[PDB]
Amino acid sequence: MATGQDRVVALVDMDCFFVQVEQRQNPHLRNKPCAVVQYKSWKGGGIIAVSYEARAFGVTRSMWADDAKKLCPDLLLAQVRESRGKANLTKYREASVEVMEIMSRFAVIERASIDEAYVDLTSAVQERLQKLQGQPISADLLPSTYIEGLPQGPEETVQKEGMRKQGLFQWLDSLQIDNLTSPDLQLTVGAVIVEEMRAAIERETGFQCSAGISHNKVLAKLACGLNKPNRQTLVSHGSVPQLFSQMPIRKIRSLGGKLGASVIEILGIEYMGELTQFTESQLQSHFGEKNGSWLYAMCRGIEHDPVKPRQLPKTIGCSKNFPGKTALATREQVQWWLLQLAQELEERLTKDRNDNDRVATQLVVSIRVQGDKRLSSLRRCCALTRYDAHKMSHDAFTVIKNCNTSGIQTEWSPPLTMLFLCATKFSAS
DNA sequence: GGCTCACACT
DNA sequence: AGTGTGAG
Ligand SMILES: Nc1ccn([C@H]2C[C@H](O)[C@@H](COP(=O)(O)NP(=O)(O)OP(=O)(O)O)O2)c(=O)n1
Ligand SMILES: [Mg+2]
Ligand SMILES: [Mg+2]
Repeated sequence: MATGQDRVVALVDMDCFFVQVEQRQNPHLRNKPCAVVQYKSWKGGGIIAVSYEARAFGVTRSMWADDAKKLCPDLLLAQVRESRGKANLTKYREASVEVMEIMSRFAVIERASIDEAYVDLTSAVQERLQKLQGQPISADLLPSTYIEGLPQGPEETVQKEGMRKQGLFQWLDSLQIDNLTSPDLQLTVGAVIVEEMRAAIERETGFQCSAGISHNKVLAKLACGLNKPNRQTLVSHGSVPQLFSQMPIRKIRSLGGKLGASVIEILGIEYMGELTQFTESQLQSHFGEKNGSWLYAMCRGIEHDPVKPRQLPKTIGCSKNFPGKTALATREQVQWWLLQLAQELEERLTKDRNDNDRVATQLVVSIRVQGDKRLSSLRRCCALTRYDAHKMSHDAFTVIKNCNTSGIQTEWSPPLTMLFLCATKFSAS
């Protein structure tokens, strides 16, 4: 029986990342309840990131700033840059690149989002094990590490840091240093490397982050969120049974949506651990061959999804919603906004070509019409042969112009509630 | 609520 | 090629 203990995988995720970017730039924001917002004019702006100090007051990502102020009167705000009537996330993408570049020094990474990346530490661990061969691992090498499930059995325990240490001590005391093979030893050395990586990030960028270390991406991601912020968590294969016994299905990556809901509804269960009851065939019959096999393995802590060697996004896109009364109702209006989106896209693509030695070859245009529940009413694509904003916007209109319901042709019906331009199908240059 | 991304399915 | 789900 395979135990899925073949790899050491880590997930590193920045703490309150957009807030940290603004806090680094503006020292007045440091160590205070603050949030990052976009489009200040409406209800003070929509919050997209929240500092831990602000989270203590109950401020969340969903909220309008005016509403967040009601919970947290002293809340400080930082505004996302606005360009061409649109939120521009350039500052945060550049900050992301800073972090990713540092991580790449230690190992090959998969960029999972703007503020997180998976790391395959398997090779690095082998090397490190040989280098310090026969040498026991000190607790001092793991100053911010939690061992999930520990401490166990028999006032220091009254304080969080006291508990962390006791668990770490119990873990280390148990490790067999000899035996380079031991998965637990491999995860431990993995955590040592992650400590160093996290230290390099903070020293060179000033940003703090949390991390998870386990044998696969799903567990690594789950581990990461266990002790945020500014801490890392090691989830061993052995900790899985107890961990999953009370773990809501929706917590597992990819189960947070309809699929997760269907697992709960069809099987009549609540926790990830209860999945172990069912045969692989049973799971496949309900949720399909691929999903069924994945679930059967996952509830036992086993997953084989590889850490893909990809540091750069596959697509570059910008979009804007025009909700309610703001929906675009004229041909001229639609064309003007297409131009704004195309202009920002051109800037980003030009930088991309210079920085990354690649060119996009396909242009995708997506729109939403008023009254449509679907996020995208229509998607169409055309060739992208020139990095020219006017051509791109002109081409995008050509592709969608037939969508217009109205006879006048100076007026657009139904009104458009969303425009989206995306460059794809990159090739080396 | 808003701006982005990746990927499975057909 | 075009649609839908999931996420951060
Ligand atoms: N729905 C979302 C989720 C995240 N983001 C952005 C803002 C976040 O700061 C950044 C990182 O996402 P996130 O890791 O899930 N949360 P954040 O980093 O702010 O706080 P942590 O919980 O990770 O400490 O992406 C967004 O713009 N819209
Ligand atoms: Mg984060
Ligand atoms: Mg994140």
